[PDB]
Amino acid sequence: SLIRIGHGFDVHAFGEDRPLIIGGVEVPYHTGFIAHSDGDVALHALTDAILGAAALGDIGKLFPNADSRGLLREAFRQVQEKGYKIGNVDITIIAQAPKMRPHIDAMRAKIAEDLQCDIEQVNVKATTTEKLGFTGRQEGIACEAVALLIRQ
Amino acid sequence: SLIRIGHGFDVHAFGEDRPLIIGGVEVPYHTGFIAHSDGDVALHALTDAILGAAALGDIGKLFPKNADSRGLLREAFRQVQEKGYKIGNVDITIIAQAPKMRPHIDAMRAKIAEDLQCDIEQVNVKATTTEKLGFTGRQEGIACEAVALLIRQ
Amino acid sequence: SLIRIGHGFDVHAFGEDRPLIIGGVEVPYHTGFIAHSDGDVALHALTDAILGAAALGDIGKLFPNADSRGLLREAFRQVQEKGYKIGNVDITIIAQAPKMRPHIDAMRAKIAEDLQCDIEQVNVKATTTEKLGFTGRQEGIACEAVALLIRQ
Repeated sequence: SLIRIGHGFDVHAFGEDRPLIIGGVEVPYHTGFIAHSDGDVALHALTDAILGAAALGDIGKLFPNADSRGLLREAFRQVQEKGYKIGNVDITIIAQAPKMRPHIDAMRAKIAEDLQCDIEQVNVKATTTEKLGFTGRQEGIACEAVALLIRQ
Repeated sequence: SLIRIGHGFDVHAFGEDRPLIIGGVEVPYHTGFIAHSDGDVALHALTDAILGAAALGDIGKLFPKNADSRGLLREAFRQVQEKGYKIGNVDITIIAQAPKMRPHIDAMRAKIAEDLQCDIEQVNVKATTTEKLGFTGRQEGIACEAVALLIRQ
Repeated sequence: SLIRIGHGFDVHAFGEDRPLIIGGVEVPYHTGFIAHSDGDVALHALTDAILGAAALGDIGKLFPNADSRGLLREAFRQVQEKGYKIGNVDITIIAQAPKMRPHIDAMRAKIAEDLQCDIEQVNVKATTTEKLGFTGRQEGIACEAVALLIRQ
């Protein structure tokens, strides 16, 4: 095949840290889900979609790790090894947040830079669940992504 | 490109409008989320998928009215064609805790086919449920997901 | 059309059975959502995406059923009739579960069998919502699917 389709969905649950004094020593205390990444839901979903289209599994098969751009580049390199380049990708951030549009083009530029394609092959959008569900109650954010790969 | 893929997702939270008498004056009172559209979740998601495939952003850039979602849809298509694209095909998945909609599906398909100037055979619409789970399952609103494939005409 | 795109989304709410004695008679008692299938969200989502790409509606139009592979093969038969073959498929299982990777390849093989394609054209990945939402609270599981059909 010379054309592949892929999809990704990722969630980041909010969590917080606070200092505690126990036994005369200060220890950090984490509340909520324990993160093993910067929580970049947009890049994680995109990574899964690109790996997915090439049938390379998912983010959980890259480094058998925190910075998502590093994972994203690793996924693109693996898709290159198989002979693919980016046709185009589309990202949909699902978050109960207002202004993120001012940063949208900055996100596109970096993604384009990491996928070695033009910024015009990258689309990013943000929408809300209108106060509904876990994103609506602001317990976390999610993201959905689709990717089209083309044979080089 | 010669072929582009796009994705859209949208949610409509239920709200209610009731008349009230305050200060001797009749006034409208809105309960729930304040909509700024007709709440057409299927057309909103579809509109975002087509703009997304062409890298035109999202529905929130079509008109810097919104009461009618078919207008926004046509406007998105107008812009997509301006970049040289026509519809390859689209598939829409309505997510709602509801039953009978099939009688209405084909009618939806025709309207969409018309606004995208394509054949109905290029437009698919389906409805599924979350089996009573989540916000759609608890009947607090509805959602919709959509994917689109654009081609150079 | 030479290329077709499709999307699928399915959810399976948990339900358990309980034997009871009523009127001196043993009768099974069901708790929760009454299932009408094997609850396979992966094959159901996939089925919807394959039919959806060919504009054949959804899985609820196949046999006017306790085995999702039967339904999947039937779905492929109908798309096959319209002159389509599988380009590639990508499945994203959403569940608050861990060890599923050991079973993912086995799933890919079964899917590759019912779609009469190579396993290289089938991708299955699994992710969680980080304890959030209905899947995060373990009330059920969900699945997202996309499919690319090509004129055979």
